[PDB]
Amino acid sequence: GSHMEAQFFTDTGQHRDKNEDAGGIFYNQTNQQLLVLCDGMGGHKAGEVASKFVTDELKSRFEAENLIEQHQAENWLRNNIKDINFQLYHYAQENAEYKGMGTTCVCALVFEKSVVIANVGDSRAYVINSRQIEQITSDHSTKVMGTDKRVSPDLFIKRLNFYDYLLLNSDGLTDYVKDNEIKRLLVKEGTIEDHGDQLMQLALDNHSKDNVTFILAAIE
Ligand SMILES: [Mg+2]
Ligand SMILES: [Mg+2]
Ligand SMILES: [Mg+2]
Repeated sequence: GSHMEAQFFTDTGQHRDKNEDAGGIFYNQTNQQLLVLCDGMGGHKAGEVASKFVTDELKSRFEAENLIEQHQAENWLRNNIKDINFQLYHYAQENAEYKGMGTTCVCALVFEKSVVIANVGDSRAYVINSRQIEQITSDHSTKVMGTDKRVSPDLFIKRLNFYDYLLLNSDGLTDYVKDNEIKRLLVKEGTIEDHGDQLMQLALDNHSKDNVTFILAAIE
């Protein structure tokens, strides 16, 4: 039943026709929480097919699980990301309008005092408090799911103590909003919707040329 107060935000942006970002907040049979964010691309403008494909697979597989304790989480994420990459790759190869499509994926399994994060691509995971903002993941840039039948995701475990927020985001945010801008926005008093709306408007005010998507989660 480990979960944070969290919300998913996305915007096509003022310089894009479609939204090829995807993601969500999902719950398994014991109401554990999984945060998922995907930045799609490629194919004949089929980026949204890839990002939604991975998001839907993670949701379906997670909702089918009973209990994933912290010591099982790295292997669960790693093996399921590998399997989803395999499925997406061959799906793309079997459809001429999809061939070449792929997507980033950053996702987080939530536990009591920790989070387990898997990452493929240049979407990001951050933890933030009043004095620092730490990018947990490392941009693979760009390796994405679905363009090869093999993938090697990075796995991270981060203790949530003494941090205030967990942030997952596509590059539409951090390509145009600096880390310190994000941290100083979050140090203010306000709800998740307060910070989420302000952070989206800030990305738009910086004239992001990309889809902008993020999950903001409050750490107790
Ligand atoms: Mg994209
Ligand atoms: Mg990028
Ligand atoms: Mg992007």
